[PDB]
Amino acid sequence: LTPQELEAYGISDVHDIVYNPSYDLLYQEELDPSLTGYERGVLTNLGAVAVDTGIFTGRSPKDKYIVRDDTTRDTFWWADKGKNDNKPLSPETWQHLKGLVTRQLSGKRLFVVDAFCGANPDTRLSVRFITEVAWQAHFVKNMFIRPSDEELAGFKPDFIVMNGAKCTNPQWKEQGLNSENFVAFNLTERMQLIGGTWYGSEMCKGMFSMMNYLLPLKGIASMHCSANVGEKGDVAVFFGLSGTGKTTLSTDPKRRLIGDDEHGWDDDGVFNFEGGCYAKTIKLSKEAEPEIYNAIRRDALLENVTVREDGTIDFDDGSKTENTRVSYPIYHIDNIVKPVSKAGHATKVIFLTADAFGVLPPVSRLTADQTQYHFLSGFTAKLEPTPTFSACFGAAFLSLHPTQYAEVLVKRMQAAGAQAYLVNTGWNGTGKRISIKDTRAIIDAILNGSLDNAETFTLPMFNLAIPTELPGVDTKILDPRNTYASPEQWQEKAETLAKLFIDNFDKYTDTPAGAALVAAGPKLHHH
Ligand SMILES: Nc1ncnc2c1ncn2[C@@H]1O[C@H](COP(=O)(O)OP(=O)(O)OP(=O)(O)O)[C@@H](O)[C@H]1O
Ligand SMILES: [Mg+2]
Ligand SMILES: [Mn+2]
Ligand SMILES: [Xe]
Repeated sequence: LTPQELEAYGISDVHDIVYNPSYDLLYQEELDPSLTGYERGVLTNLGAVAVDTGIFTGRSPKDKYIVRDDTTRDTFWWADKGKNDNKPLSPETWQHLKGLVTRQLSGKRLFVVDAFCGANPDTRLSVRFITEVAWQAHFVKNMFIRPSDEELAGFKPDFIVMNGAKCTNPQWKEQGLNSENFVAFNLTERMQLIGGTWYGSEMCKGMFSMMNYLLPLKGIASMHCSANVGEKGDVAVFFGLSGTGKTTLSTDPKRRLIGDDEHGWDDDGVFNFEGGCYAKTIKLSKEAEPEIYNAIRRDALLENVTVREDGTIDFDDGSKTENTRVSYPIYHIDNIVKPVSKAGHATKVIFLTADAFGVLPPVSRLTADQTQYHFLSGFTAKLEPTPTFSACFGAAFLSLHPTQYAEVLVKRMQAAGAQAYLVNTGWNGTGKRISIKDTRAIIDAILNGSLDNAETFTLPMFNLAIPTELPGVDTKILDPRNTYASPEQWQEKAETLAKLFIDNFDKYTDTPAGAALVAAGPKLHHH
């Protein structure tokens, strides 16, 4: 608000302050014909501005650091103490990084965006974002919850995010850091600092990481999931790692969207942390994903897409990155929950995975113990298939130990009588990905209760119950062995994958409860 207020954060000599920039002002800022470099936007024929995020086209987990002090020492899940990105940082080194950012933002025109993280007043964070790049302010205006005029009048930040993308750290070698870039958090000062990377989602996932610290410590599940609700009031959540289908599949014309990536689950039900959605656009098909496509219009913000001279978008071009994205406020989707993005208790819990090994079934109904086993496992794979095991389908954002997320999620699911399903949105023996059309039909059958009491057969080794039939889907692909020339091709790959699961899960077996969950995992006692 005032330059004296900004000085309290360490930022000096600010000549122009743009508080709560409007969408109209951000549009004209991005398209200012005198901008240079990665600040510049271009207007597409869809009416949305597109930007280039620079050398970073994704988050940088290797540059993530958390100050280790008496607030975080005994509560945080530290990288140096299972695998995670919560690397410890000294208070002294933090002060050096803070000097870099605050000096970079001193003497600049700054955008200040006030917003909320969390749909519920009783648990939301009030966050103040400070940046010198208009499209970064636009990103957080889209992705966080935009306060009302009454809420702005009494706004009191709980957390400050200072984005110094244009600065770098010359001392990183002597400070033992990964690179000249940094994404750093201090829970004593309640601040996030960013240097070197311009990428906007460091701010979203920085605050998600903070919600992931606070909410489970007070009994509230904090979840990397999309969520929607049917006309009957039945709520579903969709967990999964990146590219597995949370945004694609939750944006469903038969359902009201609650949110697409970050939710809590408290005594009243499931609630969104965010005010927008962050869709993948590589090979985007208007026919397959019409709601996402039709959200790409003025006030959406396209990232890293190829824009031709005539202003048309080549959505198929990944030569800068396969991670092309668009952010938009959530009301760019027609059928959403409003005026607050929340609903009741989830009764369907769907774990999405993209299995590049071609082993897992398109749909399995999970036992209670299998639900815990596969939630802690957090599997997906990419094309030679390369596995990722990321606890809770989102280990990059966990600030507490994985079992603390599992414990509170189990409590919420048991109290609501929820049923869980494992859905392979990836590959089978055809070497092709299951179609969006078939996957949507599988989701329909989960959501309408088709599968809750359906007859099943059991997949060997993983011991997964698979429905014998499903409306709208070719029965043949329900059994993953059927898309190989022989069940023998499937067995070889299944044993490889089972061994990966078993090795990965070992770390959890030093508690009685974790040891007991081994029996719910894949079983392999030869080779
Ligand atoms: N059968 C399928 N189901 C879901 N998505 C599919 C399928 N086949 C291809 N896709 C594509 O896979 C990608 C799914 O990405 P999506 O944006 O839903 O990931 P996400 O789970 O939301 O990840 P993030 O957490 O990174 O946002 C999209 O590009 C989508 O078009
Ligand atoms: Mg998504
Ligand atoms: Mn995500
Ligand atoms: Xe779980």
